[PDB]
Amino acid sequence: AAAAAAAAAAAAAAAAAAAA
Amino acid sequence: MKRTFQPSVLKRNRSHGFRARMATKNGRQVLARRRAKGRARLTVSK
Amino acid sequence: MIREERLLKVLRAPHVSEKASTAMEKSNTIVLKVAKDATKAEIKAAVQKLFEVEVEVVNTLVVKGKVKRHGQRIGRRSDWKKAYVTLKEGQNL
Amino acid sequence: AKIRDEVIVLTGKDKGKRGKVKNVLSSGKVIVEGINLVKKHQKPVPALNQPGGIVEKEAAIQVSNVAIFNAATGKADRVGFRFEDGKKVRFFKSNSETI
Amino acid sequence: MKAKELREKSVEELNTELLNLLREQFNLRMQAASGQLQQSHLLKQVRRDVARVKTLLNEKAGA
Amino acid sequence: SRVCQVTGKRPVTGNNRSHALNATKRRFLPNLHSHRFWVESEKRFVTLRVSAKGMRVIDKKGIDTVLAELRARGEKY
RNA sequence: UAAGGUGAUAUGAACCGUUAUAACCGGCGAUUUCCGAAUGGGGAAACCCAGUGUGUUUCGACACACUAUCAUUAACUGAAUCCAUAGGUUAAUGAGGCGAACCGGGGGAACUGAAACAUCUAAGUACCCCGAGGAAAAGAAAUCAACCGAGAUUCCCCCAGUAGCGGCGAGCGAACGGGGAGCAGCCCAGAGCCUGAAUCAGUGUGUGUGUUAGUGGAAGCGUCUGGAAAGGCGCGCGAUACAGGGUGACAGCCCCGUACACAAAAAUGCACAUGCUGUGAGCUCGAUGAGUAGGGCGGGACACGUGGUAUCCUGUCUGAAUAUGGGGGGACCAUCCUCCAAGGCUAAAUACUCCUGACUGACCGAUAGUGAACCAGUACCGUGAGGGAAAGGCGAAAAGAAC
RNA sequence: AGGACCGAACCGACUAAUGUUGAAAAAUUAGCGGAUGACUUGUGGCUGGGGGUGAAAGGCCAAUCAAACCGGGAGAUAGCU
RNA sequence: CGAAGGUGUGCUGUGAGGCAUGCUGGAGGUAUCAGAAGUGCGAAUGCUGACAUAAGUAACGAUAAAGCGGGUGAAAAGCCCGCUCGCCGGAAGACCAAGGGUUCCUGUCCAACGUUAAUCGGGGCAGGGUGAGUCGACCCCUAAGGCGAGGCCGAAAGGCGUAGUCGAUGGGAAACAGGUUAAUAUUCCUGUACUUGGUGUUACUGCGAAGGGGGGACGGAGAAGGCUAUGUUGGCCGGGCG
RNA sequence: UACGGUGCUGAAGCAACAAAUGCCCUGCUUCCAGGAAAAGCCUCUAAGCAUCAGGUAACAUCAAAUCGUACCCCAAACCG
Repeated sequence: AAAAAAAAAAAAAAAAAAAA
Repeated sequence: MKRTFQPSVLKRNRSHGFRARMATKNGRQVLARRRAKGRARLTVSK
Repeated sequence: MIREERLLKVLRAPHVSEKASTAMEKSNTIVLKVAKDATKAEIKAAVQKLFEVEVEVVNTLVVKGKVKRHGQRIGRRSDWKKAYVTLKEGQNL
Repeated sequence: AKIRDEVIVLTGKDKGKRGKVKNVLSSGKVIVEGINLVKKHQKPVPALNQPGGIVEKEAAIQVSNVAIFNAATGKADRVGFRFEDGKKVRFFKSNSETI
Repeated sequence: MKAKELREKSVEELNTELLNLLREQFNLRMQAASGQLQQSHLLKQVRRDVARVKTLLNEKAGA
Repeated sequence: SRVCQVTGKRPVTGNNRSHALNATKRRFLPNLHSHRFWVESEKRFVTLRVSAKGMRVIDKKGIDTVLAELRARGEKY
């Protein structure tokens, strides 16, 4: 009955802005 | 690919050492902190 | 004395448990749990005085334990030394 | 402490019933015999612990559920120990028996 | 024992104590340590007697 | 260090204040010069690093009197 | 202190002791590996190596002690250079480092506020460092007052958001005086006179009281419901104790305690007893702190930003008098009043709380409270510095469910 | 002989494709370039944040970089949501 | 002779809600009036924790294919054994560093853990196991560099650095090959040595330094020769004739 | 033999040829960029020592400690 669970915070962005 | 963490006990010990943080006021305050803070893994060295 | 009874205190217990020390008991030599104290010479002078088994070298070897019991806090054994006594002519007596 | 004892026991189920008090235990328990009775389910296992039966085992009862037998009375009338003979010597206080 | 040891003179206790330890505790400490007789109670004492001998004599300053 | 050794003046500190009043720490250091004074009562040189208010004191109070001091006061003769 | 134990998860085995030297608890002592200020040298924290003595020695080897550095002192030697220092060696002392906070000194912001923002503010805070003590520092007027007088310092509440300062913006913000808390003054800069004489200090040794062990310490039964009574009902009793907790449901009289009354081998806190040790007093007459105070220059501290701006601190350059004299009383002079710096020390009142004990709480009750009631500064996460959880409860009793 | 040529190792990343809640917080496959040097890499060592380093891009300095990270000022401040 | 809370209903009040009560529950809770609050929650991409949802969907980690027959076991596509088949082979093999830190081997057990099944395993639980004069690290010696007595600087902290002393990745004395453990191995054993040091015995003799000199002691590229590991072939020997 | 395998025994065991990036060779040649150090080693003396002691050689004899060493090691034990 061990437990280990973290939280994640890293980006899912890769896509670039529209119409600058 | 080449990652961050490549260990080397030789370097760790002689760049994050107990006996390498033992000679300056500031590298003394460090010890002081993790002991009255109770933190007791130290430098992680045998 | 040639050296203190402090170092005639090293032997605390016999280890001859199982193979390679049963194999090597039948074949030759004895083996015995020796402290942790770290020498050869005071050990060589130990199995002589204490006992009277004749020896000629000692082989010394740290026994570094392994992780063990409880998932409620994972533990590891205290270390010691095993020494192969290395009987000279003591294997007959 | 005033209890190696002639009790009659305060608690019900046990109320006028007697026994020796074998040993006084550290955790505020004692052993009274014939009246702490539990029906301990002995499990049988090798190299002793051989019989398989729901055995009876005097468990251990509290030490404030004891009340003390007296010679002339079933009840207790409390114990003073205060008489000096070179140590505390007991007595049921309020007739100071020397017991 | 306690006072037994306490009334013994310096020179005495010195040769007694090699004995206590070795070959009056040594014999126990090996046998027991491999199980031959589980007279386990014997270690506790002796140890706590070989302590005594080393307390005294030194602490008596050679008396 | 930058002590007079006659009176031992440490550098005071304080703010500049400009013709539009702009404070900024800047350090007021004594003068300090190594001068070889002549004991004449041991007849040797006692090069001491001393200021130039300091020097005036040594001449006015007398050689073997500041040399009395310093040694009595805990800093190197 | 005591009839029962062998700390805990955790049982159990073997045994020990049974009121009188077990076992339990305290004082004192001993031991206190190795690392760590760590210190014989070295070093990747918990390791490696060595010198010199005192030995032992079965002649093989193996112990034990000392050996750091720095400050001071003493002795010994002793260059360049006769000399002498300088230096070096040695020895005897004392120090070093670790702490949470408070305190004094040294150093010292920025965000922010000013609706921006630079003077100002934040704040001389935070923070770093150094130093020390149980309090610290400060302190026996070159302090005020106002034509009367007051008389060391400190701290509290005022005075009073006054007076005043102020990109007169924001804001900062006293004192004088008043009431209290709490109160002791003294040396040296020198000759005496008597010559431990007060007085402290440190050594004694004791007397008292306190603490660190603890001990004793009161008075209820019947009955009904109930798994169980400590609840209900009925009849009693103790009270310098009805504080609390525990015991099978809510117990003054069931138990541990409790007030109260006792109790110390020793070791120490506190008063006082008095020896010694050192300290220096008490009367005469002298003394009254120069590279200083002022002053020029530049800053800082004063509520006060140089502004009309004293005064105090002082880095720079000068540079005065010597009690028929000097300082100050907020530009400055005069007068008048009042005081004697540049030598030094000092209790208390007051601040603070890591830690210790005892108690208490309209504080919490397990997403709370500390992060943390449970093997928590842990597990984990990070190279590190560091960051940093979850997870409490069967039951009255393990009787933890034989078969 | 050669910062020579062709090209494994080794290093590096020019194209495309596949991936792109992946097999993987930058890789894989087929091609590609360099290749005894201004090479490349192991071991160890050295530069510190207003600073380094930089055949130079504001790149890189622990998956973070036009001023790292961590603690603290600090519950900064936010007329803003 | 059944509190709170939970969970249902009736009644009731303008409402917030209250009251009565059945079931659950096994103990505490509190009229009234007044006093105080961490005093009322649906929303903060709130926070923590629980459990959904997409869904039994996606995927199941290489296009280096496995197949059979036994064995055990309750259960075999995957495991063990055996026989084929395929794959790598300057590695997907072997030795070793770094790093890890028992993951090794043996015996047992399958909840959880392997992205399945699981009799299996680097899992759990027991046990066992790492052996050196010569190997390597300590060690001797130093390198870049570091720390640094004295010292000079610097408010302090500290900074630098001399004499020193550390610091490998270099240099320094020396063991090889069989045989052997369930698992070790240049270490144990066996065979055959070598190295250095101490002491002593003997002989002989000018020995002696934080000292002097020499020697240690060295680049890149290229170019052969000489040589051997080793390989190929034949010979030899053994076995074989489909 | 238990069917995991263990013991008992043992023939031949040569030659030629090809070789390596390995060794001789940290050499040699050559080239311009001009290519560690210290100690051990050997040797000379200084202060010093004097039938000594030390040095050198042999022989006899003894000592040579402590840790790592398992296993993985292009990986399923390392890093992600």
